[PDB]
Amino acid sequence: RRREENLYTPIYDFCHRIREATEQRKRFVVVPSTIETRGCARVMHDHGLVAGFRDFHNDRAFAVELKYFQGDSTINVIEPCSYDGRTEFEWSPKMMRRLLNTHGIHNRLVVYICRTADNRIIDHIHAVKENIGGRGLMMVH
Amino acid sequence: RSGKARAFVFRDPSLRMMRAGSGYQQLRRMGMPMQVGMGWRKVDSFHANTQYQHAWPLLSHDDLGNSDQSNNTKNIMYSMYMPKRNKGTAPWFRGADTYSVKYCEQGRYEYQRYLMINRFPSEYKKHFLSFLSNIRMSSGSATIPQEALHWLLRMIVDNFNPQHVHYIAAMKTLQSAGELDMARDVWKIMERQQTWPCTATICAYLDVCVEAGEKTWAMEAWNRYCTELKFLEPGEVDPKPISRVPFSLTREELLYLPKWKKHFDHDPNLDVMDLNRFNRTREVYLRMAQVMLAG
Amino acid sequence: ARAVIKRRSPQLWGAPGAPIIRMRGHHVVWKFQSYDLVVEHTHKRRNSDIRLLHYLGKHCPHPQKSLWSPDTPVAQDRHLFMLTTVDIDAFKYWFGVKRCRLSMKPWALLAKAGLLPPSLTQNSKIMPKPLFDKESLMRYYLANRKDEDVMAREKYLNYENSMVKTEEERAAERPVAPYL
Amino acid sequence: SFKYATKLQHDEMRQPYYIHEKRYGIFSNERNIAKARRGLPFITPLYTKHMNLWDTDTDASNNRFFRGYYYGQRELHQLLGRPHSLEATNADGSNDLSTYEANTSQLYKGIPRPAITNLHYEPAWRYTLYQAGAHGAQLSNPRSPFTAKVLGDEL
Amino acid sequence: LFFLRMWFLYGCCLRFVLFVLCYYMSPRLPSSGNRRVLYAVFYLYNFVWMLRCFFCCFIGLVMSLFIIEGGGFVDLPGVKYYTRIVS
Amino acid sequence: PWWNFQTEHRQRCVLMYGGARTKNTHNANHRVFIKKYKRNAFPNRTRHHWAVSMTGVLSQRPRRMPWPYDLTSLIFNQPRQGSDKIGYVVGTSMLKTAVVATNHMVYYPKFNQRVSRTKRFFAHDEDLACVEGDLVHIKQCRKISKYKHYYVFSILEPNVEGRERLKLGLKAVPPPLFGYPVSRRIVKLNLTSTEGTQEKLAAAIQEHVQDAYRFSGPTPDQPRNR
Amino acid sequence: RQIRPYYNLPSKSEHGRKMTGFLTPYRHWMWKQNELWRNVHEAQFEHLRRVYKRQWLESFRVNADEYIYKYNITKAAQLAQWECEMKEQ
Amino acid sequence: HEALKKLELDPTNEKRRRFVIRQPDGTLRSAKMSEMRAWYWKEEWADFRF
Amino acid sequence: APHVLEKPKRVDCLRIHRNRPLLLHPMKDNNKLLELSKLPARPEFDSWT
Amino acid sequence: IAHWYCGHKFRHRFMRDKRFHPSLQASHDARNRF
Amino acid sequence: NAAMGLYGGEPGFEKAHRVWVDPDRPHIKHIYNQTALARNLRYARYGYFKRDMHLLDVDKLVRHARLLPTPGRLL
Amino acid sequence: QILQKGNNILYSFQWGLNNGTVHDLDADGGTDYFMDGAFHVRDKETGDIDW
Amino acid sequence: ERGLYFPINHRIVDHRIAPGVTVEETDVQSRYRRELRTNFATGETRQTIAPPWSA
Amino acid sequence: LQPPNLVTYRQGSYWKYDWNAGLAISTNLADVMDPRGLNGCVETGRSRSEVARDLGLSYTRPLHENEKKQLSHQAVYYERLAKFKMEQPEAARAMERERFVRKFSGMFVKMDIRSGAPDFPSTYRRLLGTKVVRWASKRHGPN
Amino acid sequence: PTMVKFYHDCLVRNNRPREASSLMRLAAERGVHGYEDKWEADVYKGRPLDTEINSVFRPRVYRQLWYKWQHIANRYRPTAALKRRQLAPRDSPTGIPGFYR
RNA sequence: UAAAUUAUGGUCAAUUGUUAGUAUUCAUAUUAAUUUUUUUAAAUGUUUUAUCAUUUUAUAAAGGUUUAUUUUUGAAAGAUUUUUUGUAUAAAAUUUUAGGAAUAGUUAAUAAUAAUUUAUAAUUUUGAUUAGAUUGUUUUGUUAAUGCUAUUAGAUGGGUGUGGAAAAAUAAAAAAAAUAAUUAAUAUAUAUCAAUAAUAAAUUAAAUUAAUCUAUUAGUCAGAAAUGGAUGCCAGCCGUUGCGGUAAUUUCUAUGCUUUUAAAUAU
Ligand SMILES: [Mg+2]
Ligand SMILES: [Mg+2]
Ligand SMILES: [Mg+2]
Repeated sequence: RRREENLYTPIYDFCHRIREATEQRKRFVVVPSTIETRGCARVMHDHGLVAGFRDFHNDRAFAVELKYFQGDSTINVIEPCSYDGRTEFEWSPKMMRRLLNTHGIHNRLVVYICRTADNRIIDHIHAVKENIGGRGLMMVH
Repeated sequence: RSGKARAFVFRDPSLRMMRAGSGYQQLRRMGMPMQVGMGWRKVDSFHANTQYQHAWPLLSHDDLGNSDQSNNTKNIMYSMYMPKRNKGTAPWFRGADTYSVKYCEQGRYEYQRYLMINRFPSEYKKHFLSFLSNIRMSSGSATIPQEALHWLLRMIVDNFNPQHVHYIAAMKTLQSAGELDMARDVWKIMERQQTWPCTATICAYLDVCVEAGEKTWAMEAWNRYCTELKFLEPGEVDPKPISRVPFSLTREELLYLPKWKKHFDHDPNLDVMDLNRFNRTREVYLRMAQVMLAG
Repeated sequence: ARAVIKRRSPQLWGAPGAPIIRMRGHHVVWKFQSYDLVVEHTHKRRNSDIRLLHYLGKHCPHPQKSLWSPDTPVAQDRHLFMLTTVDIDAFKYWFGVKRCRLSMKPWALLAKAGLLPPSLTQNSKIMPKPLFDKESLMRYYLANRKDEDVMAREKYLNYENSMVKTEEERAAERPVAPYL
Repeated sequence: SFKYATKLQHDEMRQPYYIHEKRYGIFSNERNIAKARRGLPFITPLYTKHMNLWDTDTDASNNRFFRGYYYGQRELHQLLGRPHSLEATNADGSNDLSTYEANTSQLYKGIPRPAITNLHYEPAWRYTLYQAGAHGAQLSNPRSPFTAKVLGDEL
Repeated sequence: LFFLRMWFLYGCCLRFVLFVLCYYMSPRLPSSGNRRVLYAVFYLYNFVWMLRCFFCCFIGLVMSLFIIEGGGFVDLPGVKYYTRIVS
Repeated sequence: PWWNFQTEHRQRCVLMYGGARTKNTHNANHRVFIKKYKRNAFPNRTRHHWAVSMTGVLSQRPRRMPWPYDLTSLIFNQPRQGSDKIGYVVGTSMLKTAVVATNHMVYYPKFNQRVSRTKRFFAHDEDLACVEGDLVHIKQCRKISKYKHYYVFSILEPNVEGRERLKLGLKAVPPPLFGYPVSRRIVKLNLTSTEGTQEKLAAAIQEHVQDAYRFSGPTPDQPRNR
Repeated sequence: RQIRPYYNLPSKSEHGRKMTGFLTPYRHWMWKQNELWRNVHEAQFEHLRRVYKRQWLESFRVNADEYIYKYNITKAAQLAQWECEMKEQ
Repeated sequence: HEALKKLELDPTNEKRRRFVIRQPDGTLRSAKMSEMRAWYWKEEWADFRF
Repeated sequence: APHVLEKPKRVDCLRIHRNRPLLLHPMKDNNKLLELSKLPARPEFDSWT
Repeated sequence: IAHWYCGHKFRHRFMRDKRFHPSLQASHDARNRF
Repeated sequence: NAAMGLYGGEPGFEKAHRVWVDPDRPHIKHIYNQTALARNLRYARYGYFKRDMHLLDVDKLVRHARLLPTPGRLL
Repeated sequence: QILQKGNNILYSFQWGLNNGTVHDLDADGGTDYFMDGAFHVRDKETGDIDW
Repeated sequence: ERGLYFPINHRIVDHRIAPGVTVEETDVQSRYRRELRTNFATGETRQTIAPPWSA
Repeated sequence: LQPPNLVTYRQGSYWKYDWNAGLAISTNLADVMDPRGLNGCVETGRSRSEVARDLGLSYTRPLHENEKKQLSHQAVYYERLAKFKMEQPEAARAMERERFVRKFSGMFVKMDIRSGAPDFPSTYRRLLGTKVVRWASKRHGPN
Repeated sequence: PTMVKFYHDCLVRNNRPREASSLMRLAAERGVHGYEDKWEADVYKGRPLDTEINSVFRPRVYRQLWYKWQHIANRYRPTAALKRRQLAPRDSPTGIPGFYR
């Protein structure tokens, strides 16, 4: 609404809606439908953090079914990489490998989403595997 | 209200480190800030940090503060002399074992990509004239004939196109100097870079073949290029007009077309047709005939 | 070419010209002294980095034992080492192509390294400077004189192109039958 | 990253000097050194930047800095008429091609294909006119059969 | 931290001052008593400045020059400078 | 040895093994600002310098750097930095010239974002083709005048409306109704008649002399009594 | 500098330098003998200068030929990739 | 370049790093392998495998 | 010719911010500052001789 | 934040920095900020 | 600012004194302006002229004014 | 540039009985002291230095 | 004194003369602006060039 | 559609609305005018005006009275001078003498870098206050 | 002395060495500070009566502040060229706006 | 809108200050630096020649610049020789101040024009012009880190304009037209830089050449360690909360104790 206010992004609002639904213990979440958001949902479903997702071919939004375990939620925290669309962050392969290297122990617990130059939304594990660096989207674990 | 804002919880250290992908230090390491000052002192100064940029053994001529002349300095090297990541951190091992083994598997000059370096037309003309003059002669009386080919190769590696005038000058200079192998090498460079020779360049190469006595070179040249050569018919136009329109880009071809397509360096293959405009094929026929006689 | 000449550090033929190889080193305690062979113009400003064509390399004028090498019984190999790091390609390019000049200390260092003959400065006081006589020089010239053709060939090999192509290479390079 | 990485004096974390030579021609600083008013306080600028980041050659296809949306690409999309969005399908930031791009071809418009592309399709043009060590390095290897034959057992 | 307290130091921790006056001041209550305050004068960049400081130095002789240091916080309401210890 | 501690420094003459020998310039110097003017009497009339002002062209904080990755460089393969520029021609009042407003880009690493800064240039054109509103492309060339070193290379967009208005004889673009303020104080419209012109002048001069009296300073609480 | 012998011609002039630039015929003869030694070293120095220039030129020729070959291969590959991408576009 | 140590020390390369040891007697010879490796930043080799 | 006097050291170094010695170079003769300084401050009351 | 820069309080330095903020930079939408 | 005062600082001599412009014969270009501290557009409408209605040109006020009321209520 | 050890050096040039020593040595209830630059003896009726 | 010491309009160098004769041997003196007057100003329009036989 | 204010209009933001609205370049240029002479040759570097003069075209906008008067006055210069020098050589020779001696009696007769500086006050600012007095402002133009 | 110098310069510029000599004699006799020593003999003993200058002159008030601060700082070395950092530290105003105009 | 593996690969990201209802990064820690115990000059005759001359010898601090500092191969390197080939003065971007308004021998066209041509000129609220501050875009310090905090020496107008180039009026770590010197790195007076100086802070000795050399460790309420006397909100102490009202674990002092150690104190 004003210049001082942060420029919100579909990734940011998708992350915050998912987090709020998780905190309120919901089953289905209606989230905006973009290529990056759908890729992020697919990666989360692959990693099991989300029970499932479905892209109903509606131009605005699609559905995500969440998952819970032991009363709590299987998703601990979700944070978008950039609050503003004006600022864009690039992730180097060394900065990605530093995530895997946890004081000398390999670690694939926390999940990071990156979009590469080939319009392929992947995770930092595959980005490190193929030695490519894309722009970051969110951190979820 | 007068107090500032405070976060509910900490910011994730991984995210904080990840957001620093374009910091000023990273920009300096990538080399984006162009240098215009002197920077640090290089040579002949107290803090002249240039001789420390190439590997050297430890100095133990006398007491350097730890009696290095008679002290086993393994611990001293590990704790003081070897550079660290910071004050108190573990020693920074710069050894070859730290570098990847894949550094040794690459072929020569495969690391360098293709560059598209374009200049003003005036700068192109100036550079072409300077290179032509250097090929013709590089010094008063010390001009070795090899220097012509050296300057041709320098022009090549400087991402220039050695136009037919440059090729003619180089081949004529080497032929007059009597080193015909160098002229053959110039022709082979032309073949490798796919510069389609004009009729004058064909004549010069045929003169080189004549003086060398090798007819197989002229056989190859005639098969490659001289096949299409035709004499002047009485009904044809003898002084053919200029046909190649000068390069230009419209609005759409400037806005939508990619940079590599829009890029234009002077390519001799474009004006080979305009250089073959005077139909001098009789000279080529004569040179081929005398090549055959010599063979 | 100045109204008041800097009498302390004069030079010849003005600035900037005649690149010359020198050995720059800050005047420190002798035990921490190390010079730098480097090619620069005849005239240098307050900071040496202004006129620096190329950097040849460090030289440590301190004889040091070969600790890197294993303790060997070889007497010559157990003498003190004076390490010097030098560049060959840039030195040859500046010496030959650009015809630079050299000072006595770099000349002596390169003579030790084998790149140059011994400098004029280093001489043995035992052997005096000899003299010459035209008649004896002519007598020696007549006693032994090389052939003009072979002297021209060796001069050509030394100065002009030396990597020549022989008939075997020419036959290999000549085009194959299908395009004849 | 760490503190030691910020010390640009090291030759390991600094861009190499030959980049400027590759950009402005081989042996170009020899002319610059001879300038009379050099280093007081400025010298000739040095274009020491990684070859993969040059703005002259690279584009949005293989450069991260050219894929900036709101200023690098949004203005271009507005100028060219491409429908643009923040979370666009294409990497640059355009949802779809513009009307002119869709209607008109661009393969043969702008420049004829360079004749040097034939090097990638014809092995006949791959030439090394001189030997690997034809400049006097033939004796660099001490155990090579060539060196052994040219020297002899006594040597 | 307070950075406006050391206004008259002007960066340097030690200020070379002269001696003109010495009186007594009552510190802020409930800390009752009398504390010796030194009214001193110095010149800096051809400009004379006078300041009141704490006379922490014990008298063993007659002194016309003094060294002003920042010190800590004192209960005296207004003075912010201490005299150098006697050596 | 920068990485060594203060007490670990046995000597400072050379780097024993390797690394970076850097001068330890003292950043913590406690620079002091000396107030040499009255609070309301700083010699400058617009900007007041009341503290240590940071000095630098590129070393200032927050960091600001040129950004060669913009629309102009994305479109053109510039032989030299800033050789070619695309912009709209604004202002055609000097013969054989065309003033073009082209915007470059500056990047802030600290915030990790870029902004566009607009700069005006004088582009030379023959035959007077550049009319107000044209989207033109200009390139650097030889110096032509004191402030002319750009020339138009192609008119990407012709201003058909401006050309038609010129053909009809009207200006290519109506002049704007708002301009730069001549003075900080508001400009009041004068509507007095001929008889009241002298009275209005007297009122204005009284206001001016009151503003001059304001130079004296605060009025004393006690009126001057002798 | 230039050595000026004590036994040279004394310039009988108070308005200038006290010694002339001329020399004894013996000094001229002995200077020639010393200058002969200067030519012995410099001729080898000049010959070594020329052969070093020749070696550098030959090495530049060979290395530049190899670099040109590799660079042409690389740029041909790049152009082929570009035309394939253009067809896909 | 230390990253190319294997290629520089490999005798099968015409552009290998060159060394000269001038002995006190006046003759020069090729440096030993230890002397050649002495001109590179030291590295520690260790393998805890066995 | 009384040229035996040694080079004067009348210029005196004063310490500045980073202990860089500032030297007071004497003014050149070709300026109006010394001409104005040598005149009396108050012509009406100060003696002109 | 150096104490000598801008005013004594830190909010002076922060207000001085806010005039260089990229999001608030002078333009058609935000003009005559000062 | 060169005509009045040398550099400034002296109160009352920083800003130029009040400037009066005749709209029929303007002595400035673009009389109206937009600035954070120089908004003069609002000071050129009806309501500010009631103070000097005893000596003014009603014809000029009619010719150039803003939110001018109906002629009956003006009379 | 600031001189600070000057007081320490000057301490050696104060030969005699210093004000502190005399003030401590005096043990008379009728003689009161004050200090402005040094310990002085105050006269009751004058209210000033006992000359 | 009216403007720049060396106006841009007067920094004309002629390449039709020999390189080393303008500095010392002689000084060429002419008004070079007339031949560089543009076709737009002088009214010249480039007509199609006729061959010698048809001319 | 009058421009809002001169301050914004000078920076070329009034026409920036067409750029921002997606209608930046859409006019069908070929129909309104010949597009052959509205571009420039990249190979030679000659401008659009040079291309137009080579092709015989003239893209000249309609002109007001003042620019036409300027063009006529500048065109008449050579014709006036040629007859004036012949008819009245006295005043012309006097002016030539004055200019000849003025070139000697001036500032920086040598064409060094200082005199060649196109914008002398902007290039040399540090001496604009105490050394020179001729200029009062360090810059006079957009650069 | 100021008017004496101006009149002498005007005379030598108008080429009246006789009047210049008369002025020099008058000044030498009076004892003006500038022309106390300058006295010359009379060479016109047998005959009866009948951009150029590059200097800047401004009133005292223009540089009175400079004069005052110069004499306050260095009244013992008049030829000292009072400059920056002699009366104000770094990053601090020097007090006088418009040093050397 | 699929999972992976022919398995850790492409080489280390890691945060330590005993507080004091709560709100808000603000007293006391660590590192870096300044500060006490006396570390720490910028040299005086440049040289040759055809003799009252000529030839060689080109950026040190002085002047306060934020839309700003940019140029040559004509000397030299330089070569059988003659001869020849080319340039170059221009740009673009980053530009400080708590309370912010006008600036000017001025813009463009023309030309080897115009103190007196022609024109609806140019700069600026997208922050100009004067003024203040500061020698501009490879230098540090701190941190795990997008930050914050530093850096240097030198281009300050012309006016017979020499020279290739003004940088041209004391200031070397520059051998300068004959090999002066190579056993050389050692360097005795007047203003300054880091050669300035960091040296097993107390028990088995210096593979030597024996050459230079002293300073109180600070405390003892909270919190390592305090008892007696005197003072009694007085004198004083104090990083901090505070202490001193007649038993003071906080002052002074005797004695005794404490210390992870080489000070103390301040900015
Ligand atoms: Mg302060
Ligand atoms: Mg200023
Ligand atoms: Mg009590």
